[PDB]
Amino acid sequence: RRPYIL
Amino acid sequence: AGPNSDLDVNTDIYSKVLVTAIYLALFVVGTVGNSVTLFTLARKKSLQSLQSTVHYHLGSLALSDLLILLLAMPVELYNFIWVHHPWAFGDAGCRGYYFLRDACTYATALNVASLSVARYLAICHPFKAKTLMSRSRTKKFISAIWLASALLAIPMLFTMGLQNRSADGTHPGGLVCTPIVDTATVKVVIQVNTFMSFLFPMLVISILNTVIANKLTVMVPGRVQALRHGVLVLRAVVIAFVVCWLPYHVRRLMFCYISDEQWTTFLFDFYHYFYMLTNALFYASSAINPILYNLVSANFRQVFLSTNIFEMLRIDEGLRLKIYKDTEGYYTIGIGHLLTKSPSLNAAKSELDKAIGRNTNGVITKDEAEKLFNQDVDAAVRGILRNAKLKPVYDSLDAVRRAALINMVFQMGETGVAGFTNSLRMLNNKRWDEAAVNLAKSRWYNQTPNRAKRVITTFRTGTWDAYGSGS
Repeated sequence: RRPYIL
Repeated sequence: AGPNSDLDVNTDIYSKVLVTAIYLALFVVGTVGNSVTLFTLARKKSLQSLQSTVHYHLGSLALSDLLILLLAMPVELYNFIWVHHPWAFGDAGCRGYYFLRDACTYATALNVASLSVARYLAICHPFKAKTLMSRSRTKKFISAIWLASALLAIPMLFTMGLQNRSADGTHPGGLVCTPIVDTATVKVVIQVNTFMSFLFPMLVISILNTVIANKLTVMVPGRVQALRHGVLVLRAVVIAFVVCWLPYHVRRLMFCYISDEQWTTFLFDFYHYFYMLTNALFYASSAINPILYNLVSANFRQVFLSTNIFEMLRIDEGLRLKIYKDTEGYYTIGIGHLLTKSPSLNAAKSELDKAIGRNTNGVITKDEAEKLFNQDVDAAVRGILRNAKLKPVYDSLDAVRRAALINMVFQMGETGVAGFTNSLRMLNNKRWDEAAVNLAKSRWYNQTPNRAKRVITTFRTGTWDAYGSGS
């Protein structure tokens, strides 16, 4: 679970 | 706990609003400021080609800033702050958004940088400057950098993409816009974007603006109070750039360089809070730039409200608009401009007419005086910098004493000042008192003792002590 929003 | 329970970002309602209110404040201030700026630069219509180049670069900057706020913010506020999933703008919305965002971004970074170059040329290379850029040549350069921005954003059309990250195969609430290529390529794209829109311009700006500031400091009390603010604005502009853009690039780099085995609920939560902080500052750039790059201007101060050596020589040489005889009996005009050493008053007059190109009759305007002056000071600094015996001494000096050296060269010439061999080594070795005692022994000191002593005093103190007369 890592961020998807760059 | 459903199939898109993992996409959920956990930012408290407080923060989200405090950030919205902040964002919306930046959105009004920034969109007004940049618009007003466009409106205000259109009607100025300056005559000089150097000052109009700057107006163009400034216009470009204000548009790229306006466009960041109008194109990047609305969607960010809905989809990256309040509603993280699902992405509500489709696959081409996802690709088009990052394209535009990066383009405007590139266009701003390049703008700010090109502007710094323009100002470096204007001030440090005025000969080439006029011969290297005029209204049509800059208009074309501004075009080069919007195309260049556009080209450098093309990779984002091919690297971003719509993608379902739900646990389930594909639930419609689990669609997200995000990079969708090999981390290897994402890592290289990102770093190029970071180099080409932060690092590169960072150097250009930070070096050239420091070189301008220093040089402009020496060139230059009410009369000149605006140019001294300009100097502060220039150092501020760098500070503004680092503070506002560095944490945004830090955050993009953390997104790709922190690998999967290292991501935790803690870092993940910390990221999206950090996101709030970095993007607020990012936008601030676009809101402050108009009011920072234009506050020291003349009318502009009112406008948004409706919505060393020059000083020293102006004391020592005075300002006369009619032809006079100097200390030594030679015809002179303006701020210490020697016209000729011939005893004929017609020879002078003839030479003056020649100097400006107009049948003066021996009388000139205040603007003509200052035109000649800037030329003679240009002349005096070139003399110093090409002189084996003066350049090392000039380099070693602070801004105030440098001006005091330029005072001497203005009055006596390159090769005149060069004869002060021992006083110049004393100055070069910081023996201020020795130099002063020795300078006081000279022919120069007998010929013109008040002026000499003021310069001498400036050499030994580095203060403005001798120039209370200045305005």
